[PDB]
Amino acid sequence: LSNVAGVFYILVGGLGLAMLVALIEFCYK
Amino acid sequence: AFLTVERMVSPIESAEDLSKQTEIAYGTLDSGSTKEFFRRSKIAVFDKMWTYMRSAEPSVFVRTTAEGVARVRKSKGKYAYLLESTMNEYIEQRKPCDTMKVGGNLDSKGYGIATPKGSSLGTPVNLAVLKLSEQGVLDKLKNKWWYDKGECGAKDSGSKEKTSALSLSNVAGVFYILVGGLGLAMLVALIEFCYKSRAKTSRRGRALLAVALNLLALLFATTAFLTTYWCQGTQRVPFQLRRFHTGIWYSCEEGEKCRSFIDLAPASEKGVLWLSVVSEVLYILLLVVGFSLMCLELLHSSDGLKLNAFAAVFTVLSGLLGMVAHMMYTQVFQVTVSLGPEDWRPHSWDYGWSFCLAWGSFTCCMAASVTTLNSYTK
Amino acid sequence: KPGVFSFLDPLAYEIWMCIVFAYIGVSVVLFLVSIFNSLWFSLGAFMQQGCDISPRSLSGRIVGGVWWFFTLIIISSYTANLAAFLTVERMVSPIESAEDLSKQTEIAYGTLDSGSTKEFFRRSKIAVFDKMWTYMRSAEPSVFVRTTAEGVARVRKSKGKYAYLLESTMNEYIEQRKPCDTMKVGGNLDSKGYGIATPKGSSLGTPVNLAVLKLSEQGVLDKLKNKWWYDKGECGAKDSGSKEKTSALSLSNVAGVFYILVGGLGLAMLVALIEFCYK
Amino acid sequence: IFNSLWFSLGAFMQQGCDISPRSLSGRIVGGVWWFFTLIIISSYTANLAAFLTVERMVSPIESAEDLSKQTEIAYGTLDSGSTKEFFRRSKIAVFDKMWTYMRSA
Amino acid sequence: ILESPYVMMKKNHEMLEGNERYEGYCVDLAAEIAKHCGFKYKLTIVGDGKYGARDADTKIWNGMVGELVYGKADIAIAPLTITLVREEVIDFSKPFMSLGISIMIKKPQKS
Ligand SMILES: C[C@H]1CC[C@]2(OC1)O[C@H]1[C@H](O)[C@@H]3[C@H]4CC[C@@H]5C[C@H](O[C@H]6O[C@@H](CO)[C@H](O[C@H]7O[C@@H](CO)[C@H](O)[C@@H](O[C@H]8OC[C@H](O)[C@@H](O)[C@@H]8O)[C@@H]7O[C@H]7O[C@@H](CO)[C@H](O)[C@@H](O[C@H]8O[C@@H](CO)[C@H](O)[C@@H](O)[C@@H]8O)[C@@H]7O)[C@@H](O)[C@@H]6O)[C@@H](O)C[C@@]5(C)[C@@H]4CC[C@@]3(C)[C@@H]1[C@@H]2C
Ligand SMILES: O=c1[nH]c2cc(C(F)(F)F)c(N3CCOCC3)cc2n(CP(=O)(O)O)c1=O
Ligand SMILES: O=c1[nH]c2cc(C(F)(F)F)c(N3CCOCC3)cc2n(CP(=O)(O)O)c1=O
Ligand SMILES: O=c1[nH]c2cc(C(F)(F)F)c(N3CCOCC3)cc2n(CP(=O)(O)O)c1=O
Repeated sequence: LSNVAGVFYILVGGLGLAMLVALIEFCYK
Repeated sequence: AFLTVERMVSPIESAEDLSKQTEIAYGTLDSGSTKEFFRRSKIAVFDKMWTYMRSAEPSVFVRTTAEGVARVRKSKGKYAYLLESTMNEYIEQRKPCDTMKVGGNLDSKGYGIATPKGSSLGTPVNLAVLKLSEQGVLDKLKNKWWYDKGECGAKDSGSKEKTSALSLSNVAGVFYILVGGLGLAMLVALIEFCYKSRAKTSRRGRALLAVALNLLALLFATTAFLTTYWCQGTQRVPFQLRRFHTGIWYSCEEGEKCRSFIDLAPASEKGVLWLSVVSEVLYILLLVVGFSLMCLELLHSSDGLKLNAFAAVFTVLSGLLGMVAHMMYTQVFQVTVSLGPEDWRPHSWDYGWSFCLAWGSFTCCMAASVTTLNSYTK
Repeated sequence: KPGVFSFLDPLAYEIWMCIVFAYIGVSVVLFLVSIFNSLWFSLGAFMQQGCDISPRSLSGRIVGGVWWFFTLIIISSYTANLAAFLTVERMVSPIESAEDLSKQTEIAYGTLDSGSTKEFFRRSKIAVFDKMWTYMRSAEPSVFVRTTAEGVARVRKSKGKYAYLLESTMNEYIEQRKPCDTMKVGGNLDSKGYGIATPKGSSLGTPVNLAVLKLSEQGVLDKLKNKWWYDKGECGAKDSGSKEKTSALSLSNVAGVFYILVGGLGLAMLVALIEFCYK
Repeated sequence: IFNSLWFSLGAFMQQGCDISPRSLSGRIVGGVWWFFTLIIISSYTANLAAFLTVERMVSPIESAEDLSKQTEIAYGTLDSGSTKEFFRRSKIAVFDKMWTYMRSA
Repeated sequence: ILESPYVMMKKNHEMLEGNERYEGYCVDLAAEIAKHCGFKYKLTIVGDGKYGARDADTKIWNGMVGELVYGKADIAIAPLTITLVREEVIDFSKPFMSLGISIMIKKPQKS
């Protein structure tokens, strides 16, 4: 499961990086 | 990797394999010429087998022949046994027939008719052996007393298919979720034929349920915050029996006793555990932030959905850090088993009972979310 | 030589039928959304090629999802079983016992044209050995060879579809001799023994008979059997058993899918021309 | 002829195409070649899996007992010298089998 | 010696008498030697249950060999392994059944 676990941090880290994008584009509108 | 190694493994045939492998044990009777044969033999294969069997702990030497029959049957193939081939024919014929004879003979021995020395009968009896062996009447009686007396087949030994392909039964556990998904869907179609047919309590009563599911999501969060016992930790030595009932943090052992044993080795795994506590607390704190903004909706039930849109952010960010936290502990709990948990390893290794519960806390965080964005449509 | 039926190895023949049986059971459900159309929309959910009818969020979304989930399992499992056949490659022998020779008729079998072995089948009363002798007396062309080395070459030249019956200790030794393209299968058909003979009434006869029971007891005979069959054997068995490290794909394996490729085309050309007359 | 050349690339391996010959003979033509191409590629995967595994399954030999075990890689000494004399003289069964091979080489 | 399938007891051995009470592979062989050599026969089970080993202390053969050497028995039709030290006191015939040590393992399971 540690083999998959290295893809979890790019899974969750891609989500939290996207939440920065959605909130600023609410201010770019 | 499964089907190859499954087909890479050959069944052993010769006894040179037993000098080559060590996983399947093998023995003889505890007294007899067969045990004496390996004790006497100078061939290096037979000598190595005797070197193994004199060093075999626990003892491969059985006391009766039927004990050697059952010890093969009970060990499930990882114990072999060495016996006389004609008897090995007959016991393979006797039910349950779960044993079998493999390979050729290790040596040559012969049963022969004996007379007292100097008897007059000795010479025509010796001629009678060369008469009956010539005519195959002995082999006819061998067909009689091993195969007309044999319970499992006479030719049915050759009915076991050798190296055939993947079974249909391998694909049968997915049939019940195939057909079961169909019959569950037929319930959905017939009731939605009546939901098209029977037709502020819509957006409010579903939003209050989203608050109500978060309340259960809080309680199962506190439930696995102290697990009653995470695993039935079994070290049942036939020493004596051991039953650890270790929670999520306190490692209780059980007559009744309980200890902490929190924060084991190693240090890199400790920083994972220090990070594990962070994802536990951020799970519960962002619930409380989600409770407070929904209590503003209760003041709005006495902005609005704009703060409920902000409340739906942190409740998802709660449960995802719980999905971190559920993977922080069990990977570590898998890591601690890889350490050999110092004296408290489980052999009934099985997650218990609040970890299935705090699973449902996450889906209550998300079932609250799917209906509070349903009220966001208005 | 592979071919048509041999492409179908990694998935069993019962599984070939049941994958098509449960296939048509799914397509009747999507007909209630919009039996006649969804038979091809079940081919839209067969492996790939995402179909155009989308039962958006009702029960057909579940029916359209599970069979789609079901089929992505198999093609992984078919690939994994295929990699098992393409890597392990245990060439199994067709036959073991002589009862198979009473059961099959494709691989011929014979003895020497004169000897006790031919006499044995001529004399035997066991129905398996009698049927083999019934075959060999009716074997045209004659399976009976004139020399033993003729029986060696006739097995070698017929390429496995001719067997031969000979003495097991000699069958050990010839299998050791190169080209080593023959092998011994199965156990003995009977019990025969080589034994030291003396003239009758000789004084040497008794301690020589005791000498046999001494050397067989000590395994020096078996040590010389290891000497004169395996220290003299040219093809060392496990040294020759571990020799295959070969490579890339055949073409007869793919060729079995060509006949269902072209045969599906010519069957479709019948359908198009008659539907030009159904219009 | 003009459009379906790329819609044959829509049925090449993946990328389900937009023209759907719904339930006529083109559904059969669109299905069989699509069925034909998934064969080639699954077998291409299993062949390459048979390559890289056996390539990594092969260990380089380190002991001379491997030379008594294998026969594909030959091995010899100088035609005269104590080293050739050593295998000629040795009583260890591994070294004796190597000399048995080299005198039969 | 009572060994399956060489010498066995009947289910109705009380309903039978003498040689009829016994059955097995060596029992049918005992009929064939009588058909060959022309004699009446008495199948007797060995008392101690031994195959006829030699003592190392008294150097007295027990078992069937002790019944054969000491005049107690007339002949043996039994699974008796032909060894060197057994021929030193009695006379075997030619072997009717070659055998050797074999490997009994479990059969591959159908699970
Ligand atoms: C509680 C127990 C514990 C142990 C114990 O203490 C208490 O110690 C034991 C000890 O061990 C005792 C044994 C010692 C050894 C004894 C041996 C004896 O037999 C001996 O003598 C013959 C029988 O008396 C045997 O052979 C006879 O039977 C056939 C065996 O196959 C022969 O073939 C036949 O010879 C021929 O006879 C004539 C015809 O041609 C045919 O019928 C036959 O082919 C023989 O029958 C007799 O044959 C006559 C001609 O040979 C003689 O009468 C004599 O043969 C020779 O006998 C010689 C003996 O000295 C003698 O010198 C010589 O002149 C004789 O010609 C023999 O009787 C022969 O094989 C053997 O040697 C046996 O019956 C009894 C015996 C086992 C004893 C029984 C009791 C014990 C076990 C004692 C007892 C358990
Ligand atoms: O002459 C001999 N004949 C034997 C014949 C048989 C049987 F198979 F029943 F016929 C057996 N059995 C097989 C396993 O042990 C229990 C019974 C043992 C025999 N032994 C003992 P050994 O000293 O272990 O060889 C002999 O000596
Ligand atoms: O006593 C006998 N001993 C025998 C020994 C052997 C050998 F194996 F070579 F030792 C052979 N061969 C079998 C292999 O091919 C060459 C000859 C025949 C023998 N025969 C003839 P049979 O009448 O056919 O049995 C005997 O009679
Ligand atoms: O005392 C000895 N010292 C040796 C030293 C060497 C060198 F390596 F060059 F130092 C060599 N070589 C290696 C191969 O052969 C050509 C030169 C041979 C030697 N030999 C001959 P051997 O009989 O084959 O052992 C001796 O006898």
